[PDB]
Amino acid sequence: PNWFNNISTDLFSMPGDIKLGGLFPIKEQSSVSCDSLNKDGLGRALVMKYAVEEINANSQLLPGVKLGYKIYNTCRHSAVIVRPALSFLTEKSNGTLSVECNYTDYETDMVAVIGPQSSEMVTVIGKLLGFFLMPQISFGATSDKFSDSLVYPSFFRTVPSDIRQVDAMVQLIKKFNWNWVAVVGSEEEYGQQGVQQFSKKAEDMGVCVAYQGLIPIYDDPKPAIQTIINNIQTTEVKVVVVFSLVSPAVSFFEEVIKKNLTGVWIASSSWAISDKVYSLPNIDSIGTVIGFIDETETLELLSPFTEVLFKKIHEASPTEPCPECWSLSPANVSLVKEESVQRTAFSVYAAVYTVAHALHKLLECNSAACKWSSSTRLYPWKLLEVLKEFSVNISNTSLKFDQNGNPNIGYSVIQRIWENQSLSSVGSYRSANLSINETLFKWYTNNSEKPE
Amino acid sequence: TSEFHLRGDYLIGGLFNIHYVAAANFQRPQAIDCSSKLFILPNYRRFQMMRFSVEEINNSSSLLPNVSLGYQMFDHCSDIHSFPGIFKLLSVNDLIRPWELPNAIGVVGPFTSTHALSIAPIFMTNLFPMVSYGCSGSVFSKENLYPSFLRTVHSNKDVINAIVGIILNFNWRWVAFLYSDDDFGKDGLEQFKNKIEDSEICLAFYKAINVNTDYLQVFKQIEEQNIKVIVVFAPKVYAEAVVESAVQLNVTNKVWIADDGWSLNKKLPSMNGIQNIGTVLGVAQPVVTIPGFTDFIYSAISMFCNQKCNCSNLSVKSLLNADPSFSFPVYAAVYAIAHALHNTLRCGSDRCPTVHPHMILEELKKSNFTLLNQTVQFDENGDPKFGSLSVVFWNSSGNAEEVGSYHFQSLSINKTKIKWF
Amino acid sequence: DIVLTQSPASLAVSLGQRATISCRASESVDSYGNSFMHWYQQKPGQPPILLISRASNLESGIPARFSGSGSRTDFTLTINPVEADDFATYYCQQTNEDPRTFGGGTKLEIKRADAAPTVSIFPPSSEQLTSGGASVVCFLNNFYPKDINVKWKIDGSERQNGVLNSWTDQDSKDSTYSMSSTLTLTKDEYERHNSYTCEATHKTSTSPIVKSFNRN
Amino acid sequence: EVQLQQSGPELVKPGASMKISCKASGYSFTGYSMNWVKQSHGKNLEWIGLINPYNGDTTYKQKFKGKATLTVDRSSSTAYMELLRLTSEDSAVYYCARSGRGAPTTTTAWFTYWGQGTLVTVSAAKTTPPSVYPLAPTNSMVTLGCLVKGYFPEPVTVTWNSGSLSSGVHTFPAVLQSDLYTLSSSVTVPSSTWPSETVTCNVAHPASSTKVDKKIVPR
Ligand SMILES: *[C@@H]1O[C@H](CO)[C@@H](O)[C@H](O)[C@H]1NC(C)=O
Ligand SMILES: *[C@@H]1O[C@H](CO)[C@@H](O)[C@H](O)[C@H]1NC(C)=O
Ligand SMILES: *[C@@H]1O[C@H](CO)[C@@H](O)[C@H](O)[C@H]1NC(C)=O
Ligand SMILES: *[C@@H]1O[C@H](CO)[C@@H](O)[C@H](O)[C@H]1NC(C)=O
Ligand SMILES: *[C@@H]1O[C@H](CO)[C@@H](O)[C@H](O)[C@H]1NC(C)=O
Ligand SMILES: *[C@@H]1O[C@H](CO)[C@@H](O)[C@H](O)[C@H]1NC(C)=O
Ligand SMILES: *[C@@H]1O[C@H](CO)[C@@H](O)[C@H](O)[C@H]1NC(C)=O
Ligand SMILES: *[C@@H]1O[C@H](CO)[C@@H](O)[C@H](O)[C@H]1NC(C)=O
Ligand SMILES: *[C@@H]1O[C@H](CO)[C@@H](O)[C@H](O)[C@H]1NC(C)=O
Ligand SMILES: *[C@@H]1O[C@H](CO)[C@@H](O)[C@H](O)[C@H]1NC(C)=O
Ligand SMILES: *[C@@H]1O[C@H](CO)[C@@H](O)[C@H](O)[C@H]1NC(C)=O
Ligand SMILES: *[C@@H]1O[C@H](CO)[C@@H](O)[C@H](O)[C@H]1NC(C)=O
Ligand SMILES: *[C@@H]1O[C@H](CO)[C@@H](O)[C@H](O)[C@H]1NC(C)=O
Ligand SMILES: *[C@@H]1O[C@H](CO)[C@@H](O)[C@H](O)[C@H]1NC(C)=O
Ligand SMILES: NC(=[NH2+])NCCC[C@H](N)C(=O)O
Ligand SMILES: NC(=[NH2+])NCCC[C@H](N)C(=O)O
Ligand SMILES: [Cl-]
Ligand code: NA
Ligand code: NA
Repeated sequence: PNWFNNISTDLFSMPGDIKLGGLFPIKEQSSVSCDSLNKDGLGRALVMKYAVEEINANSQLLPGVKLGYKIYNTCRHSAVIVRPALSFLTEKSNGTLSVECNYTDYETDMVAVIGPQSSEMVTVIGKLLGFFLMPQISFGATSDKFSDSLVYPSFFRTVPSDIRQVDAMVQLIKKFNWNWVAVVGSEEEYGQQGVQQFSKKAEDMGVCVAYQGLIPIYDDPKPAIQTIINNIQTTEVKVVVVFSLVSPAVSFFEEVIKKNLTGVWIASSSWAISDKVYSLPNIDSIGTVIGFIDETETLELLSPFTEVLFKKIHEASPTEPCPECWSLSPANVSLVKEESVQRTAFSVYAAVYTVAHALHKLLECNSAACKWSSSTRLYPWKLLEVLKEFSVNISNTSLKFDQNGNPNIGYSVIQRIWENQSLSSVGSYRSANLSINETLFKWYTNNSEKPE
Repeated sequence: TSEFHLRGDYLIGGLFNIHYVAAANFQRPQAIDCSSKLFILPNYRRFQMMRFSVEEINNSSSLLPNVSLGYQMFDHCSDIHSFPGIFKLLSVNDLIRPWELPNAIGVVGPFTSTHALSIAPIFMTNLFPMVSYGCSGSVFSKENLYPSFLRTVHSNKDVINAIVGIILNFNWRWVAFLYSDDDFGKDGLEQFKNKIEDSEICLAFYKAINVNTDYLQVFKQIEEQNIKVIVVFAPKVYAEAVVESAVQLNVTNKVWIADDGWSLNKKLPSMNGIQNIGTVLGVAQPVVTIPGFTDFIYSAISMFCNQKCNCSNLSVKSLLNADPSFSFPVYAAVYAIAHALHNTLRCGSDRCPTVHPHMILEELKKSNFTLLNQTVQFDENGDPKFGSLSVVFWNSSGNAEEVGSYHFQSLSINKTKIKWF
Repeated sequence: DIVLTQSPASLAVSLGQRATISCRASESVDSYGNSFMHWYQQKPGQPPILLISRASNLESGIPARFSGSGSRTDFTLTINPVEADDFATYYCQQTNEDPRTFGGGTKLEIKRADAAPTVSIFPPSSEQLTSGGASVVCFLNNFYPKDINVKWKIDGSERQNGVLNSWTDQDSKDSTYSMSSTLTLTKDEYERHNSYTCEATHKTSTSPIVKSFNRN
Repeated sequence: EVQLQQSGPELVKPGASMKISCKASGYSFTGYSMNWVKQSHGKNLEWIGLINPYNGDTTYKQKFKGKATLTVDRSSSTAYMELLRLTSEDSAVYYCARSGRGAPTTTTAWFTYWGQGTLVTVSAAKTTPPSVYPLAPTNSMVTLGCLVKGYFPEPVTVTWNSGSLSSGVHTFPAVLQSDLYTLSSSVTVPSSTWPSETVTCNVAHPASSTKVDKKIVPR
């Protein structure tokens, strides 16, 4: 809290001796135009800023060596994100990518990659980065496709695999004696994968899926959405699992509210705590929403950091990823203090520290000196060798990465409470044991009892 | 003078997997020696088809007059390790500059949906045209996702429909769907499900399969669940795995439906005991004659990584009799790109007067020309408006006898021709 | 061709009790690890509704008071408890081999307490009289069981020619039957006599329920 | 909803031909066998055959070969069944029925959806409209009738007070005797509501285009 007034104003690009590449969805589309600010993704980007600043301010974690980074907008779009991904692979010295068959002696500009947020984006840069054996940690991408080290050789993850979240969802559903549900998802890797994962896991556990459905992320989602809701009505299902990205889910419930439909709603991490969903006029009418989020710590110092930083940024500007960002200010601390950000912020934090600590181990550092100088060359494939099944205590969390690149992070089962406009704690999911307290569940129904 | 290289005024890329190797952990950031791996005779043949198409066009004063076509070709047995040759085609003086006239103007290939999903995003970024001769993943019809992508084989949706046509033309309604444990096989599973949901066809069993699948137990379940129809949606390697294991385990009296990736397979029909597992049906690419390919091959049988075949002492007639599927798709691929360049230079057919690969893309989309009396065009997605499927039956002479046909906008089957085991 | 023989042909079961209908096939209808014997309910004037497929798989929307069992050549449908609208013909069906064949059917009646009919009689309308015809209608409404005897009487004399009868199907609410007895005469014949009697005898009573009118 | 809609009842001469239709909606027409079923009066179900609407393959029970022809029209999602050289034996109800999902063969398939049915009446007798007579008559309840006499062929529909009088209504099955049917319906209402509130017999005979209303008035 006193290293707080030395932190640089540089928001997306920070000079250092070893560099991390950052990939965040900072501005998306409402050639290729990226119009709209993602406030949650700007926030996660802020967490990596905070984490790096704090690591460097720690005099004994990478002693004598300054952590640096380049953060880039992904726009959740192929053409936008491959450009900075390729930029991570340019040689440190020459700022170019040479065409070659053996990159073992090749010194890249970044030693590791933090991000991207979305499983769609990982399928765009995963194998490229994987070929280079460049460590990439996702603070966000949950799809089980990335759990194969043979297909994604340098993939790591601070949040759990969705194979487990759907296990969490189906165990809950079994617990509540519901055998007739529907599954909805967004039409892209995340929702597509979850719907299949849920469907397969549902009937393995004897839950007859009455209907499945995908919501377009390109063109008009609304007509696909009515067919979805008609199938929901005609199957006469009370429980609908919405395994979907945030933007289409808003389009979805917009129409769900429109038909005064109710029932129980199962929420996936991606929208379970989105203000965009819950601020929908009359979303409280839709009934009961039960959710799943990654069980995370609360970064106690995030919000203060941001506040000194945002003052400093207001102080620094006017000067020349986020066009309008260096006009931000202490009023803008809403960004990191959003519940969406606060409860996922730890993922970004652990990603950066996980790399940070690995590097410490790579350079054989104790608390005063690192085996390092200006002639030290770092190849990503050496860092990867260290990160393999890496164990590390970050803050209060004991973090074990399995050989798939998956973490030992489970879930917290939550419920949406409308009259308060809040979320309560109704249980947990750690390992494959779902532990919920039936009594703590509130049931938005005619007589407040549970459906069925 | 390597087979993989050939200089020219404009370069077209060529992505092939001539060798095969199962995925394996690797500790270093470097290419794979594919040359010491398992040779694929049918892939090398398609490989040669590209070389023949370029030579044939080079022989022509009609198409690209006094403009030579060159190529950089690759054998990428692993999709993970293909990026050096990728970087080659997209580089300007063997440098990649991520923020900004490349070595090549377009690329033919790749063969595999898995190869495609791995590299295509890097190509799409600058509307660098890829024309696949093989990738059938239906995700590639979404043009916003893959803007400079086109192909000369149909989507999995179409082939899956034909397969379902075959199933419906008969009386069995329980089916096993065995599919390769990759994106191709998976997409096929999705499309198959999508197609039969509102149907008398009941998917009674399915399983992703690989070369190390416990085929013994896959087949006990199938039996105990009394399934007679076994659709196998898989490419050569995986197909031979299934079928070869089917013979070693007295699997008998089944109806096997093949897709066009193994219905004209050549190892399996001549295999000892194949006739004991029941009857083999399938959709096949109808054999298209490519005048002059035979002479070409006799002439050919006669560095940078993944550009070495290691395949001398190769029999010229093995090559020629290898499964000929995907021939015309390669053929039409090269010709497609050549025609697109011919029109971007605005050549007449006597002579030709700076080509950016996206300029190739717009003419590629507008493609409209005849080839072996076929019309070659694409829809606004990049999918081909040409090609058909024949329905074949494996008979007693080791031949895929043609017993019917499918046309993508209009099935017919002569059932007497099928002799059931 | 497989013959299905159902038993019993007819059956009456009180409300809330158990109905056991059986079906016997000439040959086995097993194949593919299943028994292709199905159960259908046909209500009067309606299409058959599929209750149970493959010997024992209950179909959507059909209450669990319907169930079945059996294999090879012996199959049973059970209805427990029986409810007021379950009167119908129940058919079994095999689809094991071509051609499909149906059992001759079992008719389930709802058994209830015996009830005597309410008996009304109607002289011809003046409208029919002009046509040259004359029907004397008798309604025998809401009785049980179905076995009833009607007799017409024109001046003490019993009349058998010209009598047409018709029963309704069992009633969905009160489980009774009704019947109509129409004696059609010529107007000349009808105006030839004076006293018309419709007399119904039923196990409910010793004595017949007689209903009469004088044409004058 | 899946629906199977059939043609209305037909009156057809001996030795003539007729074609029954089954408009299918609410599913993919070509994905399931359409089956046909004959039921005589003397209730027995009999399988005529099926057709595969994907290729038009047909399968028949032997006694209907050369007597029934199943066709389909994919552009209207209709199944057809033509009956030939009709005799009084073909006088029956016919059902179209769709096969279900779950069977291992098209042959083993069972019947989940049914048409409402098509009555076929094979006769040389000519269409006749009904005569509708009123059956008017001291208890709490009073019974009123309505005789529907001398029509051909089946069916007739009988309602009371435009359907408002449902409870206490018996409409009896027609009896045939001389190529004319006779139906009678009764209605039982309270003694006070009549003749205060008019009670009207509604009789409709489509085949002859007859819609007669009769009020029942006291004698
Ligand atoms: C930290 O900032 C303080 C004053 O805020 C200054 O004295 C000091 O030089 C800074 N420490 C550094 C740059 O290490
Ligand atoms: C930068 O350095 C590497 C070797 O250190 C070389 O391969 C590459 O071509 C250089 N970049 C240039 C020359 O632009
Ligand atoms: C790749 O380069 C490394 C480091 O120089 C070297 O040790 C190794 O031999 C090379 N691998 C090859 C040529 O396959
Ligand atoms: C910062 O806050 C102001 C108003 O408080 C707002 O206009 C501006 O858009 C904010 N910037 C963000 C949210 O990035
Ligand atoms: C984490 O904490 C545990 C318990 O305090 C300790 O035993 C272990 O050494 C730590 N692991 C690390 C620092 O990797
Ligand atoms: C939200 O309502 C819950 C009851 O579920 C309560 O426990 C919690 O304290 C409330 N939070 C508020 C009012 O901020
Ligand atoms: C479950 O919830 C109720 C809430 O009042 C509480 O009484 C009880 O202690 C809880 N049971 C547990 C945690 O086992
Ligand atoms: C060619 O491949 C074989 C294995 O198939 C290997 O033994 C041989 O050394 C290879 N020749 C080369 C790489 O020159
Ligand atoms: C092209 O022309 C040469 C003669 O220069 C001929 O030998 C060869 O067969 C031709 N190749 C083709 C048409 O592929
Ligand atoms: C033909 O092409 C050559 C290069 O291959 C060029 O030098 C020459 O000018 C051209 N000849 C013509 C157009 O007559
Ligand atoms: C193969 O044959 C053995 C007996 O010879 C039999 O027990 C087994 O079931 C057969 N396997 C099949 C049909 O898959
Ligand atoms: C394609 O080209 C032929 C002649 O090249 C022409 O007849 C045909 O109409 C064209 N089709 C189009 C432009 O769609
Ligand atoms: C098998 O098919 C081939 C190709 O159509 C045909 O020429 C040959 O006669 C067939 N052999 C048989 C039927 O044994
Ligand atoms: C159908 O098959 C038979 C038997 O092979 C053959 O003789 C006949 O030509 C075929 N019918 C056609 C092609 O119309
Ligand atoms: N909180 C969120 N909106 N998360 C969305 C990004 C991560 C998402 N689970 C994916 O795989 O794409
Ligand atoms: N391993 C394979 N996928 N081989 C077959 C390549 C061609 C196949 N149609 C595909 O799209 O993938
Ligand atoms: Cl992202
Ligand atoms: Na030329
Ligand atoms: Na495209």
